[PDB]
Formats: sequence, C-alpha cells, structure tokens
Amino acid sequence: EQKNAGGVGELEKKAEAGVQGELAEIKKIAEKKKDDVVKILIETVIKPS
Amino acid sequence: NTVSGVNGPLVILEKVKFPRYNEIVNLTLPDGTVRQGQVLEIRGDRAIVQVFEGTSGIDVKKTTVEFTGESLRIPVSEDMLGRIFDGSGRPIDNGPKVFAEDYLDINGSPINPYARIYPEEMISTGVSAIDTMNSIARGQKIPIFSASGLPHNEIAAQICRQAGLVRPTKDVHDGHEENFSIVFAAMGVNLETARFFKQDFEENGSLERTSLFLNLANDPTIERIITPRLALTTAEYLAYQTERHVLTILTDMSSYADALREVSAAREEVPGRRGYPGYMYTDLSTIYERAGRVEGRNGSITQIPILTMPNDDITHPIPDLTGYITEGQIFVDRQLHNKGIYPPINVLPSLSRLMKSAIGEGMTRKDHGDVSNQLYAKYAIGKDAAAMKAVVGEEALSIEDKLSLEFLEKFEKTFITQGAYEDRTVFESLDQAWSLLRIYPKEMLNRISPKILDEFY
Amino acid sequence: GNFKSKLKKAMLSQQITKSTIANKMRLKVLSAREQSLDGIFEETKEKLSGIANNRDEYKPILQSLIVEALLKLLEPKAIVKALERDVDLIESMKDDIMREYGEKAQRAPLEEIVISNDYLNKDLVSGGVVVSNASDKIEINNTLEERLKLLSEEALPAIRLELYG
Amino acid sequence: YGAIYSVSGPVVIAENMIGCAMYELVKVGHDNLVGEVIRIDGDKATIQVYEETAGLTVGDPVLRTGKPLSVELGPGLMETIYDGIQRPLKAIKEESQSIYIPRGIDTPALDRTIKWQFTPGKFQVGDHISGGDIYGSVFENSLISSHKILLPPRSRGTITWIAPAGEYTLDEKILEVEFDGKKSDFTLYHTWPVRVPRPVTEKLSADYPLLTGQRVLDALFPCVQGGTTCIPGAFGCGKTVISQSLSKYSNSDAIIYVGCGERGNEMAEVLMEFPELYTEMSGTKEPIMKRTTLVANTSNMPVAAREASIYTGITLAEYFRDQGKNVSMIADSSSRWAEALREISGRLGEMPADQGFPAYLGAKLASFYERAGKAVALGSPDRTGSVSIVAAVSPAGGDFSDPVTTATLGITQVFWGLDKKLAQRKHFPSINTSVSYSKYTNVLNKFYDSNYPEFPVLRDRMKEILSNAEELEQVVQLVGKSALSDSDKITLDVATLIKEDFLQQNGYSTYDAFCPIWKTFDMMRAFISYHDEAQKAVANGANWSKLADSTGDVKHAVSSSKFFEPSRGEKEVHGEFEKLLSTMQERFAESTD
Amino acid sequence: YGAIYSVSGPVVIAENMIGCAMYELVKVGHDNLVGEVIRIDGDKATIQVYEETAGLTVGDPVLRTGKPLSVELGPGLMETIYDGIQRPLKAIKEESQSIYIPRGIDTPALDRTIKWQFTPGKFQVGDHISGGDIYGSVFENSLISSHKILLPPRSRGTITWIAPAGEYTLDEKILEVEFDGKKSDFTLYHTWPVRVPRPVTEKLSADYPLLTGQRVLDALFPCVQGGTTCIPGAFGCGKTVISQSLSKYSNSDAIIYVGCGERGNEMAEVLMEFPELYTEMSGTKEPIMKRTTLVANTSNMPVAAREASIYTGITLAEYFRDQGKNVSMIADSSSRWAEALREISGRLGEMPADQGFPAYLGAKLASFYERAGKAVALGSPDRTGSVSIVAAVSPAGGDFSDPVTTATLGITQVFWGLDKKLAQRKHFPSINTSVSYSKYTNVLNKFYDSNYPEFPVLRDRMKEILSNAEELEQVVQLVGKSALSDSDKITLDVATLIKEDFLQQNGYSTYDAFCPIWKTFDMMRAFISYHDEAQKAVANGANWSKLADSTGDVKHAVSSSKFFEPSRGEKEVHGEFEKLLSTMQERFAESTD
Repeated sequence: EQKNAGGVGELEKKAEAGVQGELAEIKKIAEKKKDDVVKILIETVIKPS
Repeated sequence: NTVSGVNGPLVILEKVKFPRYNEIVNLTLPDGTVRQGQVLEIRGDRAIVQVFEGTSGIDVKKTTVEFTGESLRIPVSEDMLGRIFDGSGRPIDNGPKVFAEDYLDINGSPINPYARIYPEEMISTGVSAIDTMNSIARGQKIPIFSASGLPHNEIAAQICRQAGLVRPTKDVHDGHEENFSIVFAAMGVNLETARFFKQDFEENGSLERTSLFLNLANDPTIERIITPRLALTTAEYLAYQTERHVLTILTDMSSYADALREVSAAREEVPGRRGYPGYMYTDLSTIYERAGRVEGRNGSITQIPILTMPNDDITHPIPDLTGYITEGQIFVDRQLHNKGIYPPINVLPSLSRLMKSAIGEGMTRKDHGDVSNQLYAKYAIGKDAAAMKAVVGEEALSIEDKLSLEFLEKFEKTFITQGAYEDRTVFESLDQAWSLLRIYPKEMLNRISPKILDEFY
Repeated sequence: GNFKSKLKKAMLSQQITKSTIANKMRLKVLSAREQSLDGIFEETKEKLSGIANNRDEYKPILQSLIVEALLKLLEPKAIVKALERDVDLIESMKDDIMREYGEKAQRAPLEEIVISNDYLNKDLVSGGVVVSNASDKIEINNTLEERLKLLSEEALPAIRLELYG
Repeated sequence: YGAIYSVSGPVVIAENMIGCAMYELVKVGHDNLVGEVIRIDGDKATIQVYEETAGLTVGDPVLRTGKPLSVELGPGLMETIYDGIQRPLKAIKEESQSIYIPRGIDTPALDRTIKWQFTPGKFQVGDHISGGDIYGSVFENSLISSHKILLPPRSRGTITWIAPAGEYTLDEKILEVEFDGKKSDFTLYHTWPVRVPRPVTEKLSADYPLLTGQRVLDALFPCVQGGTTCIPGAFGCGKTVISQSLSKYSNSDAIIYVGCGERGNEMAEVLMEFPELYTEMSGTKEPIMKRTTLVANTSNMPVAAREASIYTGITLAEYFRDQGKNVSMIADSSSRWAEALREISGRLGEMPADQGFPAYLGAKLASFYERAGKAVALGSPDRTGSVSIVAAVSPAGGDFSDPVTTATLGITQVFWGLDKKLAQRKHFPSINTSVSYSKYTNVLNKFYDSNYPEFPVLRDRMKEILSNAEELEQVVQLVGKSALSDSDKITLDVATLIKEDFLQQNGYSTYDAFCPIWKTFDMMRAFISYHDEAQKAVANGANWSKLADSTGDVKHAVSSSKFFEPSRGEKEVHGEFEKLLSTMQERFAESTD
Repeated sequence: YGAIYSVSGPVVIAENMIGCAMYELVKVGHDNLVGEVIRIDGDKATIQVYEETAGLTVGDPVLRTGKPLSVELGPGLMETIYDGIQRPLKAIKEESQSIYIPRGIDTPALDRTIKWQFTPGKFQVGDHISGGDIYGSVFENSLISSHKILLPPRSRGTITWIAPAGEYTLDEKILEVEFDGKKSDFTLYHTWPVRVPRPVTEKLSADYPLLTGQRVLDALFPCVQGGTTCIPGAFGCGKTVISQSLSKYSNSDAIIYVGCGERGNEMAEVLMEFPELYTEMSGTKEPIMKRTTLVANTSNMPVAAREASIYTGITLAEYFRDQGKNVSMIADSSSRWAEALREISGRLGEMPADQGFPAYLGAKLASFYERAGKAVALGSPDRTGSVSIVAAVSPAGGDFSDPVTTATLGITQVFWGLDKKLAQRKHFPSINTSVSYSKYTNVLNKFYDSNYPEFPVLRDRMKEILSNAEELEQVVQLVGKSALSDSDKITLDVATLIKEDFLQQNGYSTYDAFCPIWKTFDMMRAFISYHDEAQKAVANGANWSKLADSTGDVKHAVSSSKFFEPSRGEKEVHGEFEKLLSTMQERFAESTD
C-alpha cells in the first residue's frame, strides 16, 4: 500500500516525461504550416464559411 | 424573428421558413444567455424548436434568433476516448472539448452498411450463464431485462470488467484481432452508480478506450434523448474507421422512453399503447438499425441494452416491442437476487435466437448450441417438478420428477453461481454442463443426437 | 483465500492510479494541440482588423458580406448595422448591393438600405455588418469575428487531420 | 410545380399541387426523396416523406409522377435483393459503397442495364393476343423459366412484330401491338401500381396441398395452396426457421421472402444461407436462391418501404401466378406493419380507433389477403397459379386480445397458435389443438389419404388425445395423481412423446428439419398404436410402472427417428419405423405378462 | 404589463405579454392572487392561478414580479412553519387569526421582526472572492450558528463594500461586489429558484450513516445519509409515526420536514410535539424544533404550495449541503405529490399519460431523488454535507403496483417496509428481511469496519438467522417436529432475542433512542456468541429448556441493555458487554455440564 501512495508519484513523473517530446513537435509543425492555413481561413471568412 | 410563444420545452418561433430540417437555431435572450435548438418543425413563417439548454426562462418579443446554417450532426473524433463527458458531448472535467474529425447524423444513419454476412463468431464475457445459454456474436443485440429494485447496473458492471480479460485467450482461439472499446451511455443513472462504471473501466484497462456520456433526469429531456444517438455515432465511428468491436451498454431503456413520453404530450401527438408514444416503434428502431457488422467486416457494433421494467411486467409495451426488434433476451429474476445468487440469471425464458447461427467451430463446439437445448429444456422441466413438489409432496411425485428436481438444485448453486471477478471459457462451461445434465438415462436425454450423446451424457 | 480478495483489491487500487495518470497524460497532449490551433486563429484576426482598416481593398469584401447576409434574410426592407468607419463605405456602394442581391434571387431588388444609427464595438469587433429585416427581429451577425468563429466549427476537423493524422 | 410549405418531422405539406390522387407517388424536393401524398386539405397536400427528411430545404419543387407507388415486373428480380419501394439494393452496394439506401438515391426501380434471354412462345405475327398470354420466357428459375413474359393486362390485339430469340435488355422494345391503331410498343418489363391488383380471369377453389415440412404444423392443421395463415409470434419462437423451411421444402415454384422492417442481421443470415442450400428439384447456380426473390428491409429503413413491403411482395407473387406458377409468400413480420398504421394515423393527425390502432387497419389487411388464392391464370392458354399467404404477427398487449392479432385472425382460414409454456421445454414451432384450426383440413386429409397414409382418422384422434390431456393435467397438478386412475396417466404419457417428438422439429440438421408426408404419418401411427395396446395391457393385469419401464427403449426409438434422414428404407419411410410396429406388438404381450 | 383576455375556471388567460419568462411569477388582476405562467401561445399566456378567482374580472392588469418563482433562504428559517411558496403561517395566526393564508394577500417569505448578528468571514476590503467562499456567517438560533453566508453562485469579483460586524436586518444590504460594474447588491439571505438545484464542486459516493441511532435501522439494513429511501404507508397505520420518530432520534445539523400534502391533523402534531421533545445530542432551546425548519402543507392548502413543497425543500437542503451541514430530509408523501401534478394537468387541458397521471411525472420524480446525496460544497473550503431523502408513499388509486410506486422502487437503493401487524406490536420500523433491503449496505459495512467494529461478519449473520427462523416454523407445520431438534430450537430462540432487543423500540428510555455505532456492535456480539456456544453445548450433551434456564441472568441482562445507560464504560462504550464475554465462557461450562 506504501507503493500505492508514494510509488504512484513516480508513475506521474513518467507521464510528465513522455509528453515533453509531443508538446514540442506540436509547436514545430503548428508553427510551419500556420501561415498556410490562415490564407485558407481568410478566403473562406470573406466568403461563406 | 422573435419567440411567438413557448410550450413546455418546445418553443414556437415566428421565423422565415427558408432554413433546412435539423438546422441549429440560437435564441439570444435578454439574460445574456444563448440557447441552442433544433427545428423539430418548419411551417409557413413559423417553427417549432426543441431547446437544448433549459425548458423555461424564455421571453416573448424581447428574445431574438440567429441561424447557424448547419444541421444537427455530432462532431465525432477518436480523441474522445479516455475522457468523461455529459450527455450532449462536452467534458465535465472542463478540459479541451470533444472536437471533430467528421460530423455524423443522428437524424438517420450516415452510411447504413449493416451486415450481409451474419454475425457468427463468438464473443465471451467470462460468464457461463450468459455465454452458453445465450450465444453472443459480433454485431448481435441481446438485451438484459430486469425488474425494479434489482442491481441491473451491477450485472452490467460484471459484463464490463470480465470482458476484455477473456480476449487475449479468446484471440488465440479466434474471436478478436482488433481493438476493443466501450461506449457507455447513462440516461437516468445515479452519480454513485456512474462512479462504479468508471471504476469497472479502470479494472479492465479500457478507461483510456471508453467514452462516458452522463445525462441525469435533472438535465433537460431534450439532452436526454440525444444521449443514445450521440453514443451510437461515437461507437460506429471507431468501429468503421479503425475496425473495432465496440460494445454498447445503454442503461436504462425506460428512462429514454420517459423523455419520449414528455415530448409527445408536448407535441400534437396522441400517445398510443399505455400512455407511451404511438410512434414508440420508430424511436426504438433507430437505435437497433445501428448494430451489426460495418464495412470491411472487422469493425462492428455489438449491443447489450439494459431495460428495467417499469411495472415489472412482460406485457407492458416497452419490453414487448424491444424484445421483438432485438435478438433474444436475458432474464433476471427477483427470487434469485434475494437468495444471494450471483449472477441471478434465471434461464426459464432466457433464449437467444442465434444459437446455431452464432457458433461455428475452432472456438466453439458445434455441439455448443445442442448442449444449450438440453440445459434449457431440463431447466424448465425441473422448474415444473419443483412446482409439483411444493404442492403434492415428494411421496406423490413419480420417478421422472425426482431426477428433474435434483437437476434444478444443482443448476442453481453451481452453474449460475460463479464469482464476480471470475472468467470462464466456452469449453469449460460445456464440460460443467455435461456433469450436471448427467442425472438422466439415455431415454430421457433426447434433445441432442445419439452420436454426440453416446460420447457424453 | 480472503488475502486474495484484499490483495486483488489493492492490486485494483494500483491500476486505479495507473489510469488517472495515463488520462491526464493525453489531456496534456490534446490541450497543447489547441493552444497552437488558437494561435492560428490569433493570426487570422490581426489580418482581419488590418483589412477592415483598408477602405479600398475592403469594399469588394464588405459588399459580399452584406449581399450574402441578404440571401439568408429575403425580406423587402433591410436595416444594416455597422461600425462608424464602414457606414461611409456602405453609403458609396448602395446601388451595387441592391443590384447584386436582386440578381442572386428571383426577387426584385431591395427597396431601401437604411444605414443604422446603432454601432458595434470598436474594440471587440472589426468590420462587417449585422443585417436585419424591417422590424429588426431576424439578424444575421455577419461580422468578420463571427464568421471566423462559425468557420472554426467546421474548419477544425480538416486541420486536426492533416497536421495530426 | 409544387412548393414545400412545411417540413414537420417526416410529414411534409406542399402547396400548389395539381393532379394529385390519394396514393399518388411524388418525389419531394431537389433531393427527390420517396414520398406519397396521403391526404389533401384544400390546396395544400400532406405528403409523408418517409426516406430521411433531414436537411430538407423548404421551397424546393415537388414533382408528381402522375400515378401511384409501383413495382416493376419482369426479369432480374430473382437472385437480386430489393427494398419495399422497389429500388435494387444490390445496385447500391457497387456505387455508394453501402448496403442499404441512405438518401439522394434516384436509381431506376429495376436493373435494366443487364441483358436477359428472350425466347418467343407460341405466338407469331398476325396471331391474337390478350393480357396474361405467354409471349415468351426468360430462363431464371432453378430448373424452369422464371420470368415468363406477358402482354400487360388490359390490352388485346393482334401482334404486328414478334422479335425472335436472342438477348436484349429490359429497355429494348421487341414487340408492337396494334388494336385500334398503335396501342403502344411493349418491352420485357411492365409496371403496375402496387395499390391496385394485377388482373386475373378468375379465382379458383383452393384444394391442393402446401407442404410446410415441419412435422407438427402439417400434422395438426395442414396448409393448402391459396390459404391464409395467422401465426402470433413472441421473439425467439424460431420465426426465421419455419420461414427457411418453407422456401426449401414447399412444393411452390417460387418463394418470395419478405422483410417488413427487420433486424438486418437476421436478413443476412437467410440470404447467405440460400446459395449453399441445394434444391430438391436438382437446382443450379445458387440452387435455392434461383427460386428465391428477397424483399429485405431494416427496422428504421424508410416507413414507405415497410408499408409498401407487403403490397409490393404480393404484386410480385401475382405476376408469377398469372404465368401459372405456384408461389408461397411468407410475410415476416406483419406485426411491424400494424405498428406502421399506428404511426401513419398519429403523424397525419387522424384519430385512430380501438387501442390506438385505427380501424382502417382491418379493411387494408382484408384486401391484402384477398389478392391471394388459388387461381386460373390471367390470359387465354389457361393454366392454374397460386399466391399462398402465410403471415406472422405478434402481440402488442402481451396477449391475443390485442386489436392486431384478433383482426388478422378474423379473416384467416388457418390459425397456428403460440404457447409460451411449451416453448420453455424447448419446443418450436409450438402449437396446441385448442389454439389452431384449418378449415381446409377435411379436404386436405383425404388428399393425403390417397398417397398411402391413414391420415383422416389419425388427425381426429390427434386432436382428441391432446385435448383430453389438458383437462387431466389440471387435476394432477392441483389435486394429485394419486387420486386418479393409471389410465388417465396413460393418456398423458403418450401425449408427452407426441409433445417432444412433433413439436420440436426446429432441427439441428436437414434431417431434423425436413419431415415428408410419409414420415409424418409414420411417427403418429406408432404413438396411437402404443396407447391402445397399453390400456389393454394394464386392464387385464399389469401395473403402470411395469408398462412404463418395459416400453422404455421403444419410446426412445421413435424419439430419435427425426434425427435420421428420410431417404432411408423403401422410400421416405424408415426401416426403423417399419420394424417398430412388430416391436410394439411384441412389447404389448410382454407388458401384459 | 398584461391585460386579462379570459378567465376559464382556475386557469387565467392574459394577453399582451410582450416579454415574460415561462417560469415567471405573476400577480393577477387587483385581487393579486398567485400564479405562474405555465405556457404561452402568442401574446396570450396560460397562467394557472392557484387560489380562487371569485371576484376577478376580465380587463384588469397583471403585473410581473420581475423574477421567476424562487424562494429566499436566510437565517431564521429554523423554528418557523412555512408554505411551499414560503409564507410564515405563524405570522398569519397572529394577524388574521388563522394558520391558513387569506387569498389575495401574501406576507414576506422570511420574517422581518428577526434581526441577526453578522460577523465577517475572511474576505476583507478589496479581497477577491469566488463562488461558495464563506463571506461571513450568521447565527440562526441563539444557541448555535449554522447559516454561513457564502458568495452566491454565478457571481465572482472583488468586494468593494464589506459591512462591519453587527446586527442587521434581512431587508438591508451588507455587501456589493464588483465584476462588470456593480454586479448587484447582496443580503444576508440569497434567492435561488425552486426547480434549480444549488451547485457543488463534485458529488461523492456516500459511505456515512444517519445519526438516528435506531438500533435495527443501523445494524440490519444500515441507514445512509446521502441516500434515497422509499417507505410504504397507508396513512396513520405507522408511517406518520416513524417520520415523528425519525425526527426525534435524529440529531442532524439540520432537518427539513416536508409535508407534501397531508391530513393537517398530522402537520399540527409535528409542530406541537417537537419543542417539548429533547435532542439526543443534549442541546437546548426548543430542542428538536430548533433544528427543524418546517414546510407543512396539508392537501387543502393551494396546489402551488404542494408542488413547490418538495422543490423548496430540496433547494434549501442543497444549500445547507454547500454550507457543510448534513441534512436529513423527510418527505411525506410522494403519492400525494404525484397527485398535485395530475390535478394541474387535467385543469389545463393537456393530456396526462399512464394511469391518468402525467407525462412529466417520471422525469420529475427521478430528478428529485438524484438531487439528494453526499457532496463537497462549491468553493475553496470544500466542506462535506449530505442530503438524505426519505419519502413516504401510500397506494394511489388503491393499487400499489400503479406507475408512481413502481417507478420509485427502481430508483431507490433503500427500502424499509411497514406492516400493520408489526406496527401494532411496537416494532418500528416494521421490517423483517424481505420487506426491506439496502444496497448501500456494502460501502456502509466497509465504513463501520474501519472505525473499529467487527461489523461486516456480524451483520450478514444477523440476516441469516432471521431468514432461517421463518423457514423452520413452516417445517413444524407441514413436515412436523420430526425435522425439528434442539439445534434448530436454539436458532428460533436467538431470533426472538434479536427481535426484542433490535426491532422493538418506541423510546421507553433516552438510551432506547440514541445507541452509538459501538453499542449496536456490542448487542449483536452477545447474541451471536450465545448462539454458537449454545449449539456446541447441546452437541456435547444438553437440551433447549436446560440451555434456556441456565443462560438466564446473562440472557436477561443483555435484553435489557437498551434501558441501560450507554455511558457505562465511558461515553459510547458500554461495560456490560465487555464483561459478557467472560461470563459467557464460564456460563458455557454450566450449560454443557
């Protein structure tokens, strides 16, 4: 039980560590093609959505 | 234009008739609120709308409307798994929304490509009393019908936790080769109970693979009736796109009936059979068309709907239509529950139509269906023999009744009694059947062929 | 016997933890995806103000927003609500709006454009119109901020799939 | 055209309608959805648009076809699966990538792209023709020609052009008829409105057998070609099974399988099963499916399909009757049709009648059964054809007191009940003497008598033995068996053997699913003979117990006869049943002793 | 605002509503009777006016109150008897000289005589405050404070004016909060709409019991607080009696008493008995009455007040759940309550549904039980409360299978019966082991086991003994005593001692009405120890009569434990039970030998 109230912290270290690679490719590929989606957003907005 | 008048949660709008059916309307009220609705009716410069939010707090000529230009279609993703939702598809954990990757109709089936190859390969749930006596297939719909005051929800929990601990041993035998996911719909289900279903999903390993939809009866009727359809669109999308068997646990069927009943009284409809809607068929049927194998025939939606009997009768319209549209039923009997049997699955009327059309070979015996026929027929005979024992007394009874009396007693405490975190294999149930069934001579065992019978009694 | 039930129970408490952590884990992956998606919309709307503050590039857009708005009205008289820097732009193209509207419907051209004495936020709202009937009870909020917000509903599935599928 | 005034649920009102009838087919909107004008109130006509009205834009045009809802009669119906509005579902699979119709579907109401083989008949140029006359044939049955091509009813004349043999499409004209000038050219198919029956010269007195092939059903109350049958069903009653039996075993040349809005999983099953099955007539190329045409619809699949299903499926049976074919039309399940009338009255705003089901229910059902019968074929060669209706219904009140069962029963000539108590003991199809009759029985048993059986006498006795059994059983239950003769036990004992052995016949094989007239005779003959001999045995000395104990294995020998195939012995009578008579007589002497 | 168009019976129709919410509270005409706008068609509203319209004319104005039908819940709720629209009835008695209200006259919902002492919370000048955060507190009785003033839900901001400590009136403001401008002014009371339930951070699964201390209630089918419970009645054959018992033994932070629509002799009785009674926690100042706030409607009093009654109670109760108070909610009766609805439905001219009772019924019953339960209050402090709803039902139409009762058993997790014979014998609640169940038991036995008790093992055994006892008596009738022996005879005897000690109570003593968790644990420990050792002793050679006579002193002393003090071994711990274990061992030696 002691490993179910103090060894469940390390299980949460391991959930933090596995997404710091994701939170960074998220920002990579969002930043590149950001500009290409805006152009589609503008022609669409000034016409019917 | 403005709200002309409002009747219960249907609102009479005066508005131009150009909008298409099911298109969202937004009423801008002077309270600051925006409330969303669906045109239930379009008429000549007027509409009848069901409001999503609310049922009241709606002004006459001070309230105004705006059109979306968009039909009611559910934004469905597969990023909605591993997260807890309300009955209208929004997190209650208040984090990022459902979002979409498609929009799918709930007003009519999208693709409708159901089964041209009969569901025929077995699904095991770890229960002898279910799986043997009623054969489950990938796309088949068998419902659990229970009575008021019973723990319908606890039996549904058993089904969830043991299904998916069977699957890797079943994977070897052939019955899965694909991801398994749960789509769980509550209408009219208690907070406590819901919290039990989440715990069930933790145990199994499919809290990450399930979507939970919670509507309470203290949330509008209009939200409540969307909740099963939202469940179905979610479940057929996983099933379609990445070829997954989704098992749908839809509790409770009468709670859904209840809401239909209130927007019938509020409609210009007359209620037919016993105060329930005269279009009660169309409602139920919308749910049941979606179930069966979907395109590519490695995706499916399998249904166990849960019904609690509102008056505790099997003459009441709800179970009677529902039973006709579905393939069989599983009965729970009150007398069992009180005695402390678990699961209290009384097999006296429990039968599933596909029994020799839900089995094959290489994972089931072909004898599997045949064995079921002995078990069901003897159970009944036994049940009759016990009825005569109660009246006449043993001395009066003949030899045939005594054997059968004995069979019945053994059946209750051994077959339908098993643990609640205890899995079973279909092979294993049949071997247990053979011993118990072995209490009669060959003259009397004649609901199975002499070849198979000679081997095993 | 009963050690196994309680051992199983604590072993169920063990995967009880395992699931809440693995759920929060994907809730972080997903809420980052949106933090960036709403910075694509952040770009869009700096563009929308910059165009709105043009008076020559903005006219063919503005006209099309009033005209489209009129097709989702279809009423004989319309009142058109705008920002006080778009009113003079409506004023110099009225004839063109009643024409373009009449051409795109079976209906004969609109009688009157009444340039409303109501004013939309200058802070929150940039360009576009709220087009309304004679009595002002049917409104199409056909502003640029609004149109972006309505496009977000359907634009979103397309974008989540190409970047993230 | 028309202009859509309101779209309210699946009810649509459009104004500015002209030339509209009361069951006229219309296509609604730019989508062109299936609809039908139900009523007209002033200039505005209420049309129920029953294929998904979702996303229907209002102010679109509504187009009249100028005639009511129809079916297409002619080549390609066999080995092809349709819906109840008669659009081909099979066509939809290749293009849409969908089994069932969604919406926007505007495919023609028959496949006419394909070619079928035209053979001229016994007509030549300058020869006279009249409707229902056999102008040629197309081979599409298991063994015979299926789609025999007719001059359409209500035309006569002399044929100017007879095209010779060869392959042509549906579309291509190959016939010209002149009467009073050019009547029209004719093509391979014809159309016919479904709310009108196709004409006949005359209907004939049904008097010939319809084999069902279930032992119990044929025994107690056998069917005729041209009968009407009512069956209540509560799910799990083995409905599918008896339906499957009929399509194989019946002596009818055509089976038309009708899904009146079903599960879909159940429709797939029967479908898949038919090509594997082999015909008893030495079938080919998907043997049984070649004699099968499927109307298959799904539960919430368009309410036009469900309502129309029964009318379209009987119209197809009638075309086939006019060529002089025997058809068996199995409607499955018409309870759902009854539910469709419940809905049609409520949505429209009409008031219904008893128990929320309208009274228009009753007339509309009666018209449907009357289109059936045994018949002398339309047209001048004269042949006999049949349309024989066997229709399932169900409760709706969890009784047989509900308006649905009782109305359909009012009209019917054959009644085959439903027994929940017997169903538990594993009996299917479960019937009882007290809940079933056939007014055809008298004439039918005489017919069966000719073939070899002792059938008339045995049927009288079959009824009596089960009716006496029921009364006795009430006293045994309540009072006891110990206040009652050994003899009264004997009636129950013999009766039990009949209960398991007849009633359960759902089969786990073809051998346990098929029961010819000879085999049905044989099993009944051995049980009555046992009864007569047993009562003697005990009466001159012999206890009950001793008799029960002694016969023992013999009770079983008849029990197992169903599991064994009927192609065995001399013909269709087992050597096991032949021996069984000697064993019976040999047994009475020992029991008595 | 509006002009009366029409008056048709008790329904009033008023035209020229150009904005009026469909829950809006209204005063109609110049009589100024209570009404609420049920529906609206156009500018004509349908308003049900819940008092008589004798003297009301068409052509009189109807003035909107400017807010929906809501109730203010403040300090001073305690020691007051109210209607469901909330009018103080004691006040009416003062002025008019009657406990019933005069129509066309109303009075302020909360008393305005009362002034209460406000002391500041912890948010001071310019501090940010957020929903459910405690802005102050007010005394709600002299003895104790209980009404903590939190910031209203749906508000948040910075507090620009915080009044200093002192006594203020309900009328006068104390706080203004700024978010978006001055958002509005706040008072010591807050209003919350009656059909809108107050909010929480999240709800929990209750595992916490009631503080009733009713021994059979605790042990056999454990009381839950944060639960839903259905109790049979038939009126004054025990059911009102138990509700009065429940009030007495209970010592919850608040208790809210709801007479949904009772006989009015019963409402009078509740009011008078309570201030003479004593709280079982040993508090003072009209004891039970001080902790009870009473919404007491007889069925004669308007139908608005009957329908609003449950609503007003649940919202009030839920707020107390947000305050961090554990509430016992007693409703009497839901059968009456379903009837309030059916009445309204027929008047208006809408169709009611199943059994003549409305469509809206089921959703309304259901919402009500699910609203009650254990939660952590809204806001940063996160105090724990509970709302336990125990609703009484009787037969309605005289059948107890009708929709109302049957709908409610399905929702319930707790059932405790009532029987006329058991009620005569003074067993209250009148329960056995099959007229009662609890599914809350599982979590609850687990909760109690943690506290120190050996509870789960002992409780299961309690149920078993009662079940067995019943069963051995039947055998004595049919089979005889030949199937009876002394082992069985001890089983009958233990059940008798368990019935007398647990089931029978009526408050003969003060120690017969509060018995702690630890005391209840100790009674069941004596009786199970007697059982197992009596059986062992008769097996090594002893007789029932011999065991009975021999156990004697101990047997007498443990039956009488309810009359005996529960402060004997400390304050909750009873010394006699601890000394029983040793006596029992020496005793077992006397019984065997």
